Amino acid sequence: SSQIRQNYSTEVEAAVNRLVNLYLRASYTYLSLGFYFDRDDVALEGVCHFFRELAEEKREGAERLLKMQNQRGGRALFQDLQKPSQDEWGTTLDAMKAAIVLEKSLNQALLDLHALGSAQADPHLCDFLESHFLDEEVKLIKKMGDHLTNIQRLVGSQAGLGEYLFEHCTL
Amino acid sequence: SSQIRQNYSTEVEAAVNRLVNLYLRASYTYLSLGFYFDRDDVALEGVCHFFRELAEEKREGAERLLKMQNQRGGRALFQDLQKPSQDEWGTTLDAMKAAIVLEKSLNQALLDLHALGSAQADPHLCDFLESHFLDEEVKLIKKMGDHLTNIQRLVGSQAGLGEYLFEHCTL
Amino acid sequence: SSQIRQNYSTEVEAAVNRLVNLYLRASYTYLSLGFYFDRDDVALEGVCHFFRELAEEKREGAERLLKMQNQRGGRALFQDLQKPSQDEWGTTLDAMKAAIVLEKSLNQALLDLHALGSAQADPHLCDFLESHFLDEEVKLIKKMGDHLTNIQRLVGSQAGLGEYLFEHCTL
Amino acid sequence: SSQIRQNYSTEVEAAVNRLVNLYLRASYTYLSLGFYFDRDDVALEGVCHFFRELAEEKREGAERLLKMQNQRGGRALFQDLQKPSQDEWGTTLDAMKAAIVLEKSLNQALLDLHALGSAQADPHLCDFLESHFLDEEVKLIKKMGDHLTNIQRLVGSQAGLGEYLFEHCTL
Repeated sequence: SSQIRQNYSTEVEAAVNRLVNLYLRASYTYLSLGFYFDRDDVALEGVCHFFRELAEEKREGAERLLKMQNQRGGRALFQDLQKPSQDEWGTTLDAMKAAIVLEKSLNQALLDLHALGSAQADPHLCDFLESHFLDEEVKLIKKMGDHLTNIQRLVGSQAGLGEYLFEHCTL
Repeated sequence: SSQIRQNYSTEVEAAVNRLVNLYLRASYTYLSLGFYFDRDDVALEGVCHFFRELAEEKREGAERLLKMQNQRGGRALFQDLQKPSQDEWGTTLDAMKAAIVLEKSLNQALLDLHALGSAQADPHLCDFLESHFLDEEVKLIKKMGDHLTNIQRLVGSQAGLGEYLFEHCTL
Repeated sequence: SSQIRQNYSTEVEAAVNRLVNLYLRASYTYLSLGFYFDRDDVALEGVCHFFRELAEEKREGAERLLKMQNQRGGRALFQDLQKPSQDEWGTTLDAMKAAIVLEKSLNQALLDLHALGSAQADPHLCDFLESHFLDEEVKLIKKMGDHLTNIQRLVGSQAGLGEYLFEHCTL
Repeated sequence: SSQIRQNYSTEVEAAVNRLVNLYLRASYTYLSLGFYFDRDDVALEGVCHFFRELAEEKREGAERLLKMQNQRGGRALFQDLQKPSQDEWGTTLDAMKAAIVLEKSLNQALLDLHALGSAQADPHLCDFLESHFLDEEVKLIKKMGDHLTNIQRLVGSQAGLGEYLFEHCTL
């Protein structure tokens, strides 16, 4: 029961529970990515740190959604967390491509829930996503795109390596 | 006259004036609640403080709306402030039930004005309410619901009292 | 591949991966317990905090095991995380009984892996568990047993309540 | 003579003296590695520092074992220290491969002495090795494996170099 629920549709409540699952699955995927890069035969500790930090950010996003579900009077429901899609993640370029696909999927789930909230005339839900999630995703996807371009630059060629070093070491 | 008004409907202007009245009436109701709990034959000073703080928060909400009305070029109009609905407020449980009814009514008035602003394509009004009022109301109603559950727990039974004390004194 | 693996059996490697699953499932169970107690119709915020802290401790235990798996040259493998066994957790007493069952199961899994490590003459694994997990579990189970006794004391009777308050408020 | 010896086998005493020899031989090997990298025709001062630090760590391990031998009432006996196996150590990759072989040999000698101590029911010896040597060796061998992977990455190819620089300079 709840004595607080007001203007909070059953459709939003259930979509919030699905989005918590998506963010906890993404956290799990980033935990697997992180520990893969800590393998002695892979040994890229900054790439491990990058993904382990993202694991923490996705768990915190799930926790914020769960706090909001209770603030609105909905009821958290948990489902199983699917294991990540790979057991080994390839090169840094493979891993960063998998990470941008994952973030694009989270961003589309946020936009779909925003559209539901707008259809349901739920401005608290719409502002919650705008304030705490939509720009976080735009900023992260921009960073990951910049990283993809620099990984390819570096692995690709002499001119690319040189251009990267000039930026990093002179400018 | 105004030389600043732009995209601000007469419908929103008048609804903002009505909402100022509602928030100043709510402030008045909480002033009455506060002083009732300060009576020597009632004597629950933390309950008096809880409501007197809410009186101040509702007056500040009215003042923010009035500042916004002038920022947009509308004209504040004041109406009489109806006296509160009761002269004596019963138990803490009665008073907290009356407070959650009052907040639900303020929250629905905010949602109604947001819907008007959206219909009028007034995004400054819609963001103003989202930023300064809708989450304040969700947070307060969640707190008041938590309080209702704990008041009933405590007044209700042995097991309830014990469970409350374990949470408060051990955890 | 690994060029570091030494004295680390495939049996231990696989049992470490199963134990990571058990600790991440326990973290998930405590996340569900935590948010249940944050419901407005339950509203025991110290009980929510108690379980949310335990969610964090169990995730950190899984992360320590995963770091160890890579330190030894084994390979992390993740499986799906089963959803928790309940969607609603009852009273504080129900929840604390479920938590002690969960910890007893983690403790027996630690003792089983210690016995495997001893059988495999793997003293690094055995000391790792002794140093970082076995006394943490004994201490937590002792605390949870103390809590069960005090919850029952408090919910049970006049004499019990009084005895608890004397300890908390005079001594 | 000793008036303190208790539960300390002649087999452990003699194996501790052999292990002191092994650790002082390893210190000697790392002193030779260090000064080879300080040659003007080799000139890799960070590699010289890496090995000179390991020379100091292995001498300190021998000193800890000798303190323990006297704490237990055994008698230190020293043997000649064989010169290191090479006079010149090749590339950084050659040297790091020689260092991981050396550490694996020290780790197996520790595991063999732990097994002797366990067979002799000498828990003080077994805990001494667990506490002060077995995890130090696991951690060092993990670091050396990470280093081998990064040396090969860097010397091997364009893509490898680029991937290393992205990790070091962007992440």
